Amino acid sequence: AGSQWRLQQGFAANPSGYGPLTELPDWSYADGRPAPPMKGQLRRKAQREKFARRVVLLSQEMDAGLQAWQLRQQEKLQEEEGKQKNALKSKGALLQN
Amino acid sequence: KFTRSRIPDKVFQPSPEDHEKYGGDPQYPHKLHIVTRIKSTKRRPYWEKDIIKMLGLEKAHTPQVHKNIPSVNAKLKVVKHLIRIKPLKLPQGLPTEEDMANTCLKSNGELVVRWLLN
Amino acid sequence: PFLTAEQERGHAAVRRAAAFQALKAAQAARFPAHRRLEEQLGHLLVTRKWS
Amino acid sequence: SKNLGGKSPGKRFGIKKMEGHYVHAGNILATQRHFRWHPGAHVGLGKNKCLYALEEGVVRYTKEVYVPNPSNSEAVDLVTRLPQGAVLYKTFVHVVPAKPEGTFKLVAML
RNA sequence: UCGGAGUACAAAAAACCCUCCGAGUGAUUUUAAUCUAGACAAACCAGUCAAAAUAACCAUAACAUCACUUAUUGAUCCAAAAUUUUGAUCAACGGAACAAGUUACCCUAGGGAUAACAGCGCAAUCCUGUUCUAGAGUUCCUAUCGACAAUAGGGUUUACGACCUCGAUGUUGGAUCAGGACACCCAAAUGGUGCAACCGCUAUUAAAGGUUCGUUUGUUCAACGAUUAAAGUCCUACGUGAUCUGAG
RNA sequence: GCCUAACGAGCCUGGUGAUAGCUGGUUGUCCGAGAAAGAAUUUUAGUUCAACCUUAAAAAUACCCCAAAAACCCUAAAUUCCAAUGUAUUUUUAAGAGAUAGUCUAAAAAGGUACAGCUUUUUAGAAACGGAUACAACCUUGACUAGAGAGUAAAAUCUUAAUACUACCAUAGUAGGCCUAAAAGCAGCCAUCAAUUGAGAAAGCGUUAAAGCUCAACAAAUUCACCAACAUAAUCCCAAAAACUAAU
RNA sequence: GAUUACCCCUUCUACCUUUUGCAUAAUGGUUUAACCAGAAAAAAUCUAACAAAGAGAACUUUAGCUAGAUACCCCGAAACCAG
Ligand SMILES: Nc1nc2c(ncn2[C@@H]2O[C@H](COP(=O)(O)O)[C@@H](O)[C@H]2O)c(=O)[nH]1
Ligand SMILES: Nc1nc2c(ncn2[C@@H]2O[C@H](COP(=O)(O)O)[C@@H](O)[C@H]2O)c(=O)[nH]1
Ligand SMILES: [Mg+2]
Ligand SMILES: [Mg+2]
Ligand SMILES: [Mg+2]
Ligand SMILES: [Mg+2]
Ligand SMILES: [Mg+2]
Ligand SMILES: [Mg+2]
Ligand SMILES: [Mg+2]
Ligand SMILES: [Mg+2]
Ligand SMILES: [Mg+2]
Ligand SMILES: [Mg+2]
Ligand SMILES: [Mg+2]
Ligand SMILES: [Mg+2]
Ligand SMILES: [Mg+2]
Ligand SMILES: [Mg+2]
Ligand SMILES: [Mg+2]
Ligand SMILES: [Mg+2]
Ligand SMILES: [Mg+2]
Ligand SMILES: [Mg+2]
Ligand SMILES: [Mg+2]
Ligand SMILES: [Mg+2]
Ligand SMILES: [Mg+2]
Ligand SMILES: [Mg+2]
Ligand SMILES: [Mg+2]
Ligand SMILES: [Mg+2]
Ligand SMILES: [Mg+2]
Ligand SMILES: [Mg+2]
Ligand SMILES: [Mg+2]
Ligand SMILES: [Mg+2]
Ligand SMILES: [Mg+2]
Ligand SMILES: [Mg+2]
Ligand SMILES: [Mg+2]
Ligand SMILES: [Mg+2]
Ligand SMILES: [Mg+2]
Ligand SMILES: [Mg+2]
Ligand SMILES: [Mg+2]
Ligand SMILES: [Mg+2]
Ligand SMILES: [Mg+2]
Ligand SMILES: [Mg+2]
Ligand SMILES: [Mg+2]
Ligand SMILES: [Mg+2]
Ligand SMILES: [Mg+2]
Ligand SMILES: [Mg+2]
Ligand SMILES: [Mg+2]
Ligand SMILES: [Mg+2]
Ligand SMILES: [Mg+2]
Ligand SMILES: [Mg+2]
Ligand SMILES: [Mg+2]
Ligand SMILES: [Mg+2]
Ligand SMILES: [Mg+2]
Ligand SMILES: [Mg+2]
Ligand SMILES: [Mg+2]
Ligand SMILES: [Mg+2]
Ligand SMILES: [Mg+2]
Ligand SMILES: [Mg+2]
Ligand SMILES: [Mg+2]
Ligand SMILES: [Mg+2]
Ligand SMILES: [Mg+2]
Ligand SMILES: [Mg+2]
Ligand SMILES: [Mg+2]
Ligand SMILES: [Mg+2]
Repeated sequence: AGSQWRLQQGFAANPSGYGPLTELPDWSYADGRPAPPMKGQLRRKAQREKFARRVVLLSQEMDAGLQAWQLRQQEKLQEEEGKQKNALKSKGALLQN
Repeated sequence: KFTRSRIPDKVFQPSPEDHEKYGGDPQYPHKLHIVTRIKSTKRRPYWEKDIIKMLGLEKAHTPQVHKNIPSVNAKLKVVKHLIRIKPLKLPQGLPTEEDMANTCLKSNGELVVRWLLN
Repeated sequence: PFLTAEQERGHAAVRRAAAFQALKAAQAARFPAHRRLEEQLGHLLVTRKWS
Repeated sequence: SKNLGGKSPGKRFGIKKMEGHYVHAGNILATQRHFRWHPGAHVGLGKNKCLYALEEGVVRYTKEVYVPNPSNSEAVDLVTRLPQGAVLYKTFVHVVPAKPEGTFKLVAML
């Protein structure tokens, strides 16, 4: 078994997980030309590609959301400054002083 | 009567020793969750079943990547007793468009960008 | 969490709206299939013999 | 045996529209047996203590001071027996109108 | 049949041959209209609210009020009035226009969905032990008991439940043959006695073997006669009717 | 009672294929989805609606849902309504049938015996071809096919069987004062001083009353010392056995 | 399941029906052969004709009319009446 040992060493808990024992092709022609790809390997590649695409999409969405929040806060600061900039000069209690 | 459970806030306040115990950065929280359903949803309430279904954890022992935002953290808190949560680590950065088809997710949580080159 | 409740507000909403619109379009594309002359005329081939 | 008549269906005396709900005119906001929620702005009171919106808008719930009708002998007695610093408070349900009263539209140039 | 409070602690709903209050209307005048948005509730039938607009009164209200106000009520059809309305402890209260008792002379279709016997669950009841000593025992709790209380166990009685059987598990008692348990009646080995001896009273250990014959009663029991070393308590479909009896 | 072997009323024929909410049966393969009950009812052995569900079709929001909001004497688990977010589900339209006689487990309750494999409500779960030896409901488990591949899950002998406390001498005012036949530390009531380096007008046995035997007191050494242990059933006990070779 | 090998080894509580639940000691059957049990087109769905009209007569029509295909068992009483 040794799933805990394999997890500690970094390998998959199952010897059939992404190891070279399964990722590599298991046969080829005696002439040296490569064999057609395995259906299981093709499906695993498709799933890994989908997972990577999802990871990239999630990271990009999180970055975009953080940037949008920062931009909103900055625009709030700018409009708060502009409200004071567009005001008038006080004359009520300042002219008698 | 058996109903849902409200988890008190002090449960999710990490101790300073917990960061070193679980290998987390005390300053910067991680960006992405790797969630893997371990236990079954049978003999569990329908709300837990529905949360598992909407989290994409219908199949067991298949990791799924999620965000680290409170909106999904609420559901992960609801079904935290049926899942294993790890941080997604990226030693070689995000996979580029030229490295999408040569990536893999190790059991220890780092998503390698170049997996069995050549 | 990586983001706060105020920071996550509407960070991914266009994607959800687009997904719902795609679901609606997929549902609305439901309609009977085309009937072609080949389908009707291919039944006569059951009596093809050798001259 | 000795106890009879204890069976009677519930009257569904409760709250129908919560805070933030967009209601139209005439919608029953909440029904009650005793005065639990009091009507406020744009909320009328029926003969059976039910509360119905009079204008189309958004339902809100507030805590406000209670000044009873001076002709209400019981409430006036309660008020006059209240101590110096005591002010009554009640939960009032309001409807905040959304649409404007009307619009000025051009019809013809004469 | 209808309503209120608890069950049902905080939106709604929510049952019991569950615990308590009530209703089948009175008093008084303000005698309380038409039409229509939008809503509550709801299987359906029914029940509830209600803005704006209309005719009469202040030219500023009309939701009839009070009795916990919530319940004070009944569908079609059909009968009667003067055409507008009315009529049911139809209270078995979603109501058949008008109908009882008995059957052991009974019949049929089913039910272990549902009782009587047995089994099964529980131990209210019953039976065993120990803990606690106030009291009896002349004095002295524990030689013999031991109230008020505690705790553990067995499944003999009655009851409780209705889980297996109603396309059948045939009943009391007795005859024949008995298997088993020990919570031992005798026989055997002992401890304490308020054990001088004989008789006795308790407790410990032990289940290979025994545990009578008769009058009355169908009797299990019970009373009585004569004896015995003793005439034990129970379980076994209250053992045993494809072995027997039919007294009940 | 008897009326041609069955008479609470003969037999035959016809109505007649009587009628059964009741029982029994209901005949090829494969695939998709798939339901445990709210209201009426001479009704609870049944039907008709609602809620679920199936088959097609239109659409658009559907569950999860942070604030904020939902009563007045006290009140828990938590509910209702809601953005965001994660998913793709939901609502209407047209055809519809089955079901409406339920079990346990966890939780809040009620009745009972704070009894049931008991009965009635509310929330959740289950009804494995693995485990709990056997097993409905308990635990593990998003249920296809072939392989003489692999990794995991729940799960496989449970805790104590315990309670010893030993020498050493105890004299005095005085039989303290009252009651009493007697009350000398001791049926009883009140005082509770004092001699000795050290001993209570005495904390338990004992005498009718005395005597006498101990405790505390000094003198001698002084391992440790507060509570805790509790019978049994009936055909024949019930895997066998094992206290140390490295086990997250 | 296997196996060189019939058993010996390991694993599986007959089948319908009725039930909350049956290996149940709840019902049914010795076996074979032959017979023995879903039937209707109002509204609807699909297909097609023609279409403000459809139908070979009588009707229906604010996209409708005409035609076709999709649907609803068997056995059993005690009884009642007439001759
Ligand atoms: N009183 C009354 N009788 C009615 C009604 N509808 C039908 N009926 C029937 O009409 C008949 C009247 O006869 P009555 O009782 O007057 O002699 C009874 O059979 C009664 O049941 C009604 O609405 N009221
Ligand atoms: N009323 C009802 N009966 C069911 C349901 N599921 C199964 N049954 C009944 O249960 C029996 C079969 O049990 P099961 O095979 O489902 O364990 C059959 O009598 C079947 O009709 C249900 O969801 N509702
Ligand atoms: Mg595969
Ligand atoms: Mg009530
Ligand atoms: Mg009710
Ligand atoms: Mg409603
Ligand atoms: Mg008005
Ligand atoms: Mg009735
Ligand atoms: Mg009725
Ligand atoms: Mg009713
Ligand atoms: Mg007689
Ligand atoms: Mg019969
Ligand atoms: Mg039943
Ligand atoms: Mg009996
Ligand atoms: Mg019997
Ligand atoms: Mg019985
Ligand atoms: Mg039996
Ligand atoms: Mg009982
Ligand atoms: Mg017991
Ligand atoms: Mg005495
Ligand atoms: Mg017995
Ligand atoms: Mg039964
Ligand atoms: Mg029952
Ligand atoms: Mg029977
Ligand atoms: Mg039989
Ligand atoms: Mg014997
Ligand atoms: Mg003995
Ligand atoms: Mg003896
Ligand atoms: Mg014997
Ligand atoms: Mg008995
Ligand atoms: Mg017998
Ligand atoms: Mg026999
Ligand atoms: Mg007999
Ligand atoms: Mg015989
Ligand atoms: Mg006789
Ligand atoms: Mg005859
Ligand atoms: Mg018939
Ligand atoms: Mg019936
Ligand atoms: Mg299927
Ligand atoms: Mg129906
Ligand atoms: Mg909230
Ligand atoms: Mg929402
Ligand atoms: Mg029924
Ligand atoms: Mg039960
Ligand atoms: Mg349930
Ligand atoms: Mg099921
Ligand atoms: Mg098994
Ligand atoms: Mg599964
Ligand atoms: Mg001295
Ligand atoms: Mg001494
Ligand atoms: Mg004994
Ligand atoms: Mg079984
Ligand atoms: Mg059934
Ligand atoms: Mg049964
Ligand atoms: Mg049986
Ligand atoms: Mg059975
Ligand atoms: Mg039967
Ligand atoms: Mg059988
Ligand atoms: Mg059968
Ligand atoms: Mg048979
Ligand atoms: Mg037709
Ligand atoms: Mg007749």
